[PDB]
Amino acid sequence: ARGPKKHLKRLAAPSHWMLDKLSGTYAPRPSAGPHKLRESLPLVVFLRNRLKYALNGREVKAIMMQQHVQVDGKVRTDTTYPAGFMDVITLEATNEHFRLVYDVKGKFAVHRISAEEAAYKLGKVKKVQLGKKGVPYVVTHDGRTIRYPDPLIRANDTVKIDLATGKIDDFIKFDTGRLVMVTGGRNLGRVGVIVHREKHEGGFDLVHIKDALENTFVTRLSNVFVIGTEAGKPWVSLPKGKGIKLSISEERDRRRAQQG
Amino acid sequence: GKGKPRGLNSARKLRVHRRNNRWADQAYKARLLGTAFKSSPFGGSSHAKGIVLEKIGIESKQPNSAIRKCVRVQLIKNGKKVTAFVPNDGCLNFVDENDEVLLAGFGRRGKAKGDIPGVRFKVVKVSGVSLLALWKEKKEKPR
Amino acid sequence: GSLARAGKVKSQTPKVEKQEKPKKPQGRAYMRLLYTRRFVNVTLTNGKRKMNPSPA
Amino acid sequence: PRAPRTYSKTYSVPKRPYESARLDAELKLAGEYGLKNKREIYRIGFQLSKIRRAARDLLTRDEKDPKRLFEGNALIRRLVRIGVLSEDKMKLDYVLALKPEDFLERRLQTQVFKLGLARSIHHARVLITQRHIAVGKQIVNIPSFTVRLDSQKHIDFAHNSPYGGGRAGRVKRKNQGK
Amino acid sequence: DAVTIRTRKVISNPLLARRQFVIDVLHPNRANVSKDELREKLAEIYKAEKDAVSVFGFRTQFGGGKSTGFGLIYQSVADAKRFEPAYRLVRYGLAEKVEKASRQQRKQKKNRDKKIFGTQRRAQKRAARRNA
RNA sequence: AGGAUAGUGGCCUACCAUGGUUUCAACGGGUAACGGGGAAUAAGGGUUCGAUUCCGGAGAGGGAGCCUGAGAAACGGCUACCACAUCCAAGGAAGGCAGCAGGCGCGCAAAUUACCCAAUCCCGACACGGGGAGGUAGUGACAAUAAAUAACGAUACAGGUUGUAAUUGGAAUGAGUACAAUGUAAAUACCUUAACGAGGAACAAUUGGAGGGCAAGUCUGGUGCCAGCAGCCGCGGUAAUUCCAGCUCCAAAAGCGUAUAUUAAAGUUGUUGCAGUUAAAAAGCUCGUAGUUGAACCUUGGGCUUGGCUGCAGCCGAGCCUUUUUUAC
RNA sequence: CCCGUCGCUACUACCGAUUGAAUGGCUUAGUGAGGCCUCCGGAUUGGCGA
Ligand SMILES: [Mg+2]
Ligand SMILES: [Mg+2]
Ligand SMILES: [Mg+2]
Ligand SMILES: [Mg+2]
Ligand SMILES: [Mg+2]
Ligand SMILES: [Mg+2]
Ligand SMILES: [Mg+2]
Ligand SMILES: [Mg+2]
Ligand SMILES: [Mg+2]
Ligand SMILES: [Mg+2]
Ligand SMILES: [Mg+2]
Ligand SMILES: [Mg+2]
Ligand SMILES: [Mg+2]
Ligand SMILES: [Mg+2]
Ligand SMILES: [Mg+2]
Ligand SMILES: [Mg+2]
Ligand SMILES: [Mg+2]
Ligand SMILES: [Mg+2]
Ligand SMILES: [Mg+2]
Ligand SMILES: [Mg+2]
Ligand SMILES: [Mg+2]
Ligand SMILES: [Mg+2]
Ligand SMILES: [Mg+2]
Ligand SMILES: [Mg+2]
Ligand SMILES: [Mg+2]
Ligand SMILES: [Mg+2]
Ligand SMILES: [Mg+2]
Ligand SMILES: [Mg+2]
Ligand SMILES: [Mg+2]
Ligand SMILES: [Mg+2]
Ligand SMILES: [Mg+2]
Ligand SMILES: [Mg+2]
Ligand SMILES: [Mg+2]
Ligand SMILES: [Mg+2]
Ligand SMILES: [Mg+2]
Ligand SMILES: [Mg+2]
Repeated sequence: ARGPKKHLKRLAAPSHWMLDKLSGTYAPRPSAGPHKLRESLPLVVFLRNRLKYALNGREVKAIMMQQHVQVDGKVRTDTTYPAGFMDVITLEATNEHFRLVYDVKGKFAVHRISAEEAAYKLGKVKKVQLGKKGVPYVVTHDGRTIRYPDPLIRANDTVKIDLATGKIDDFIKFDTGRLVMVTGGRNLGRVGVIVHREKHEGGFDLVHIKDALENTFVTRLSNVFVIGTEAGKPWVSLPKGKGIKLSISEERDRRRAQQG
Repeated sequence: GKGKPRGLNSARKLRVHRRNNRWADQAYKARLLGTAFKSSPFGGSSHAKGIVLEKIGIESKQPNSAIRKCVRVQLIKNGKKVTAFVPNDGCLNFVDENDEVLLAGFGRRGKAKGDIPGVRFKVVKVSGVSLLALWKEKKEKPR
Repeated sequence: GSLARAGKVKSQTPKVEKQEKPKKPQGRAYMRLLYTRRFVNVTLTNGKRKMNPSPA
Repeated sequence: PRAPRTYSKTYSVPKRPYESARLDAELKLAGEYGLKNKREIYRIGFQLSKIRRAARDLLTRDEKDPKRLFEGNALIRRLVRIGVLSEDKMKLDYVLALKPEDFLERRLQTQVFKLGLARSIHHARVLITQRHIAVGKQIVNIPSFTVRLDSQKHIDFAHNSPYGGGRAGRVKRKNQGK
Repeated sequence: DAVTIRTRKVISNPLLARRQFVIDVLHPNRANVSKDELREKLAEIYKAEKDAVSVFGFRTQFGGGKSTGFGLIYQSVADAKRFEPAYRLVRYGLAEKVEKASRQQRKQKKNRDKKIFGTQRRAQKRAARRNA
């Protein structure tokens, strides 16, 4: 109606932000950016609701206006900047590096990483095509455009971005046996290897994935993210739980043993 | 075979037959025809205010013998004239000509109650004061 | 019908004041009072139990 | 506006208002437990009716059903934890056999009277309401507080109460100070 | 009477140049402990300047004898004055309550000023010329 | 085929064909109709509701046309007409609360012309400004939660070692009031807490009833087919268990009653699941299109090996050997 | 026990001359504001243009 919306009602916010109902009428509307609104995590949510460094939105803005927060090695001062999957957030004042990777419960884990691993990131190739003057380029899942990619790189592949020069270190071809994290649907956050890709021309290709505990699930290729060349060899540190889904009874047993 | 279709593909016939036959149910018919909206003196409301035109005594029906003391009230919302019973011993003395009275039904939902013939409403308040409060001398009529 | 007799009986009923009596207990105390009065000191007349025996 | 806040009723009235058998059973049960009104009995019947409904729903499922095992064990565990269900009756078939007196046994008022801290159940209620009784190191003045098994041994007079080592109350201080 | 202060969920936050924590106060035989006295006690306990200590959001448990709130300790008074809310600095005496007209008056003045194009001096000089 | 549009398209134009929908309900009419997530009631199946905290749509008195702009056919933008309506020195000029508060009117029916950007978020050139968005308090028995109005002894009696009925005590407490601290942007309230604060503890619980349905009087006075009660059946004509009252009792209780709608009860709408000889209801009788519905029949048995799960059996899965087109579900 | 004219009282709906009356939507025809596009025009205003 006459133009873009600028507000986000609290109840209409993505559920994986884990916002409380009664704290207010509105929720942080993520800005336009590398990641989609529904699949992002604004820095205000990360710094106040997750890390609890800031006590309120005034404080998260005070933190970010002092140039502390970096996303993918670049300073961001937008409190609603849409950080997303595989993004690296650096707070060198506290000497902390985080990567936004889904945990098996469907949420963005607070996943601390070493400084050496915080120097790169992975990106799922969305499309490969030719730019002006016949220069090929790759579009990753976070909207990055890398020119002159390896001519072997195709869609659904994973590239390793140097994240300081923006170049491609090396890549992983999408194929059977590759380590995968699921980035959408009800299997979001699970980690396994590709068992069989079932093609459907004009429809949605389906990928069969086997967990490390030999559990098999099916998910859309659009929800499939290659993160490693084989089982047990991920190119990034996995969050606690290793993307292994436990039943609610198993979780209850594990909590009973963990707590006594 | 019980006189109704049983085939797996006869849902249209069953639905239409039920739809035709619910019109024989007066509650459904009155709800969809909107008779309260069109015909009811209150227009579907629970209560209605009006002005007292005259105080009238109505002879009760047999085998009872008494004078039920009612009033003729002209409703403000639509100008219709109705007869409203004034409950309790001596509350007619609380009702004067050209008073504003709030009316309500007898609880029989449009029918006359008891031996009172042709009367379907009762006085709840007069001059903005509850008739029960006036009867029990809890409050006084503003005059 | 004639309206002259409205309020006849109530008007001519001889006024009697309510006798002043101690307040009855409220709430849990009242539930306790009924409980004892009906299940502790039972006053049944050999199977004839009446809540409000008129004086006779 | 802000999201709505949930609320719900905690009781349900009988369908037939006047029934001597139910009225007598209710009055006997209220007299036994020093209850204020019939609504405190309706509340127990309501929550037992929905405990039974949940157990019945799980009991229609096959044994070894993941949902029956998970929610049945949780419901049994909760009832054993609050002492309503005995430790040797953890079968989800004895849950259906539970009765409102099992729940009224576990009220704070009943436990206060049964621990000897009060002369009668009605003394128990006024002791609780008058902030004399503490569970653990926390004062509880709600008579319907359902006492847990781990809380059973920690019911005692408040440390700052006249009956539990505190100073003398208003009346005594006014009497001995004159 | 033997006020005991416990701090839990302590987080060092150099982003806002402060340490932040939840405060548990055990105050038997005491209604509660005032914020000024808690700030003094916290200053003694952690050897920080009193003006760098901020406490707020206290509530007494049911039955008394204990209160819980939140506390901040800054590395310096300048940092506290830089990151603290104005109303808290006014609470602690580190700032003066700003004096402004009521919200109705400020809005009414804004709408009156919306009717003048150019300087007020020009507008009133022209109005004076018109009325003289 | 073109024009126009950001672009497809009878969207529009020219020419040419005569097509397109419909008893499987088109078209028209009604809606006291914005749709959905949902709500009420609910053995199951259902019936009823959804203006209204979220999502989509639409509108800004009724129409219509535009400017600017990425974005509007915008109305706290403009232009014109219609209807209302304001100031005027009579020449002219300015309007749009279905934003917040407030008023009138309408009615059975609904609150303050309060405080603030402290929180939630949004906007801007922006760490700083603004936001009746939003938050806070006020009114508020819409609904919902918890929960006081008393507790315990001794005498005296009655009573079968203890349940009370009375006149005698000393304890306990919050309703309320208040230093103070907390709360808060500042307050209010809550939570804590000095001092005060209970015998008729007047710090006094109400709303409906006592013929049946339906729990609780055949007590006393009044009236006398009157007055009145009574959802229904009925009560009242001189000992009224029913009216008006006193006493007593009953039910729910900080709530209780009344009116209206709706749901269950209703197997009195029946698919589950009604009835049709006589209670309402088999067309006077045949034909007949749509609809509904339609006999049986096409790889069965046998053999071997093996995996899993329940306590030798049983239950599922397999794999070989035996001649080995469209749907619906 | 009971039916129907007829008579009294009250209420509800119906027909009915009055080419009855009032209110709202849609529409033929006629008249037609205003914007937009287009066509010339060319107050004045820069060096042919606006
Ligand atoms: Mg809008
Ligand atoms: Mg495609
Ligand atoms: Mg069939
Ligand atoms: Mg075309
Ligand atoms: Mg064409
Ligand atoms: Mg139709
Ligand atoms: Mg409508
Ligand atoms: Mg509803
Ligand atoms: Mg709706
Ligand atoms: Mg609706
Ligand atoms: Mg709606
Ligand atoms: Mg809603
Ligand atoms: Mg909306
Ligand atoms: Mg609009
Ligand atoms: Mg408006
Ligand atoms: Mg208009
Ligand atoms: Mg607007
Ligand atoms: Mg407009
Ligand atoms: Mg407006
Ligand atoms: Mg308004
Ligand atoms: Mg309105
Ligand atoms: Mg009182
Ligand atoms: Mg009565
Ligand atoms: Mg009875
Ligand atoms: Mg008598
Ligand atoms: Mg008599
Ligand atoms: Mg009586
Ligand atoms: Mg009534
Ligand atoms: Mg029904
Ligand atoms: Mg029948
Ligand atoms: Mg017959
Ligand atoms: Mg017949
Ligand atoms: Mg026949
Ligand atoms: Mg035939
Ligand atoms: Mg067939
Ligand atoms: Mg067949």
